[PDB]
Amino acid sequence: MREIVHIQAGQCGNQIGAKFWEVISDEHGIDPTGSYHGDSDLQLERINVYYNEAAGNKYVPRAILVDLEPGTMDSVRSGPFGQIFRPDNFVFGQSGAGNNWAKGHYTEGAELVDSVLDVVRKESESCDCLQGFQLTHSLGGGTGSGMGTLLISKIREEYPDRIMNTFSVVPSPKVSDTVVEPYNATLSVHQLVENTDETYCIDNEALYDICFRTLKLTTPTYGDLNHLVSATMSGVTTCLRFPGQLNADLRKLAVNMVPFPRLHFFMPGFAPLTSRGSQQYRALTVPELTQQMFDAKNMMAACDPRHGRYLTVAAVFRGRMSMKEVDEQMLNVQNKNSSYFVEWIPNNVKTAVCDIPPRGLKMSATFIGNSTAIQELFKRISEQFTAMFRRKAFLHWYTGEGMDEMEFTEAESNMNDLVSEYQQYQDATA
Amino acid sequence: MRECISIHVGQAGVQIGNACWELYCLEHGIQPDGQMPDDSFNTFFSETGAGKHVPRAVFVDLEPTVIDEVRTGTYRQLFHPEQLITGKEDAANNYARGHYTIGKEIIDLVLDRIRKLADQCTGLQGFLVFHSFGGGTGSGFTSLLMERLSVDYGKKSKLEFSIYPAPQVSTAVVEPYNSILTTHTTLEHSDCAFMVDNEAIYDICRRNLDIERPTYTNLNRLISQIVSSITASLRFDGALNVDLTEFQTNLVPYPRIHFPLATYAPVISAEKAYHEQLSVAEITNACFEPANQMVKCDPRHGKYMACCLLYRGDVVPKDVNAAIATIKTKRSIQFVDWCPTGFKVGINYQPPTVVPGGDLAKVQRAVCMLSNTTAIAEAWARLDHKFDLMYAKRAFVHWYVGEGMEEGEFSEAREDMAALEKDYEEVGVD
Ligand SMILES: Nc1nc2c(ncn2[C@@H]2O[C@H](COP(=O)(O)OP(=O)(O)OP(=O)(O)O)[C@@H](O)[C@H]2O)c(=O)[nH]1
Ligand SMILES: Nc1nc2c(ncn2[C@@H]2O[C@H](COP(=O)(O)OP(=O)(O)O)[C@@H](O)[C@H]2O)c(=O)[nH]1
Repeated sequence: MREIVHIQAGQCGNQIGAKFWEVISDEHGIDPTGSYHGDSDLQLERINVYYNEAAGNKYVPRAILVDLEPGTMDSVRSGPFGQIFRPDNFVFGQSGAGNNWAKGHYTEGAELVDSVLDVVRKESESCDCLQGFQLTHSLGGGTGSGMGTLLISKIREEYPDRIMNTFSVVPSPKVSDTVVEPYNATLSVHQLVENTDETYCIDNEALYDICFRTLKLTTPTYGDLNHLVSATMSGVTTCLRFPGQLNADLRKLAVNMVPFPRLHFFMPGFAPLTSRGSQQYRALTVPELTQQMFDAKNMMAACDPRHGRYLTVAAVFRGRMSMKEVDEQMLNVQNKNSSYFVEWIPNNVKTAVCDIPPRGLKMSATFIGNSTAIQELFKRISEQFTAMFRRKAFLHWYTGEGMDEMEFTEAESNMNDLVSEYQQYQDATA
Repeated sequence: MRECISIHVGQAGVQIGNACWELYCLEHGIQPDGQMPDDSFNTFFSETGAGKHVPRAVFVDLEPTVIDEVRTGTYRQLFHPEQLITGKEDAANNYARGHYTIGKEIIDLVLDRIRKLADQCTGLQGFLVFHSFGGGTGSGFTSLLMERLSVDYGKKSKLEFSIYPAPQVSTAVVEPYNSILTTHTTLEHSDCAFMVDNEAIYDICRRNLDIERPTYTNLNRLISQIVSSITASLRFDGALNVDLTEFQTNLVPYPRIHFPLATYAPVISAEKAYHEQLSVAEITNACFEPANQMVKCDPRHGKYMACCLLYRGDVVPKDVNAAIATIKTKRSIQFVDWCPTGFKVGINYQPPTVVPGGDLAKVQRAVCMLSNTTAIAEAWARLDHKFDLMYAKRAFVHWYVGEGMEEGEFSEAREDMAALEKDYEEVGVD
């Protein structure tokens, strides 16, 4: 349990992973050439978890990039740090899937899945004691979702003993590339729950809402959402990139957070929110942010925790800490909202403290939570899939590639079973 | 001659072991490199032919960080590398992972090293174990090591300086599972164990040591001071010395009930050293207060089997007898009719040794009091109440199940703890 390897897929997933690497390299003092350029020894202590040593003192991300469309990969080297990633990671296709899951799963996913498994192997036996695998990818887009399903299936059948995390980009009706997204979305979430154990639900609905009302962006482009995506999804990895007695590894993350083998979905949150170019924030005090965690308006999953009960709660604080008052805030929050925590899991609200703050901000606090209230997202996608599927439309493309509607029925039944699990765990007494 | 072996497993175990060994070598004037500038140090130390003294202990864990810290710390030249056992994959807050899945790859080397250390021991007296209940490594690995050592030796005494997790310092929510499993496993295999509640040390540091926020350093310094006060009898000579066999003799009603409660006095911070030092009568009168034990229990409810005392510094026996006579008149102390009195008295004329730069202040004399009572039952009561809240819904059970465990272990451990508390009230009723 020592190192992490990264995989990204889909143009959305590739973009957000690239911005993630931007942020991580910037906070760890890693120049575009991989040499250390920070000002403290904290960054270099755990730099190995997300980077590999190279010739001299160059540090390279352990990121395998995959994408079926050449435009995305041209773009990904078009931006900054497009040269730090070694060409070996870049194993790509050309046909393009275009909002379909099974077609890219079988008709065109085979001839590159072998190569991606080969490269992740080379990374694996190149690595010593890796914790596991974390994947960032899109779900509504058929290309990225299908590639992610291929990768998760192959890695689990190849490395079942490694805690294998993933990051999910839930499709948004408001910002939707196509309309046939819920098909692949349901198929991929079924595969995700049936095959993985660590996932963060980052829906573009919540990102669009927060970038619209709070960032005052009338038409927030994908970069506007990606900014907050990168901020929060670096925040989740803060506990995995700096020394700390909380959330040392992915396996510890799972053991602390997920209580049940099926339900392993996450509802990430982070405050204070920061727009693009907005640096008017003062020294935010701990009480306002620790009361702001309860808010669903700063939540990066399209759900409201007030409608559910938290199972397990994680949060990391960054900046200058007089963390005695932070513990006092814990005490007040517990004594004031014990009704929103399951009584049968005492001492589930634990936090750590970090000293490296994010960029331009001297105070920050990520809010990682697992609550049954995330079932609102699954109810939304279920009602969408049912109301757009009872006509039995758009199935021609899938059924032409070996898809049988029995797969759709079993997937929807399983996901409704997850919804039922949510409902029964929500009302559980003490 | 009269060798005693110390076992340090888990992060907390090795931390407190480093602290206690530092205090030990400081007390006996042993330099950090082991050179000499009571002759009882040979019980806890092994004399190398060059004249250097290396402790006859072992550092074991499934994680490489803290071991590496020891390997580059103050006493890196003190311990040989062989007794600093290093793992690669950690248990990750799991009794099952630290017991079956991952511990097996290391237990063989651990026992080989223990035999190697014992090869230099002729009159071996027993085993000292330091391990945290909450930690997966320090519970599963501790239990399996306890079983293996009992198989190897058996009748030889096997102590345990167990660490009781506290919500302020707790790092996982599965901690009651691990504590229950490890204590049910080692209860038959351990003849006497020490059960220190870290909330007690934490609030003592908050109040007595006026620490704004106690850290692992201060907690472990206090713990090491108390452990040194306990082990002074083995590390020195006294009018009525207590040894491991004597520990079992004077502090065990039944093999099942082997959890003595300890109190150590005094606790004066370095910033208030100028105040008049407490007297023997003063420390005796302040010893039984609910702010000086090892767990957050009220001794008024309980009834003491026997009250064992160990005195440090310049203490006159006549005033000790006077203080004992005054204390016996108190209504707080109550003895079972089966056990009339066991008031062993031990005096160590050596003044206590304070750690340099330590929060606590140097005092001329000190006392640590050992007495088991039914008041200790409340700790197991709250702990197994937490376990029952866990098990009423089978939370986190799948993590254990996937690593060679079934719910039968949970059930049998819970009923074993029920029988143990049953014994608690049964001996507590005349
Ligand atoms: N007495 C003591 N306990 C500690 C200390 N640090 C952490 N703990 C507690 O020890 C428990 C966790 O056990 P660990 O210290 O991690 O030891 P471990 O068995 O190796 O567990 P892993 O590191 O996850 O493998 C938590 O309840 C912590 O609160 C310490 O400096 N002293
Ligand atoms: N936050 C964000 N969402 C995106 C981005 N690109 C696409 N999406 C969303 O994700 C869905 C489209 O998935 P897509 O990126 O096309 O996956 P692909 O087919 O593998 O390329 C739509 O709901 C889009 O609104 C992006 O750059 N950022």
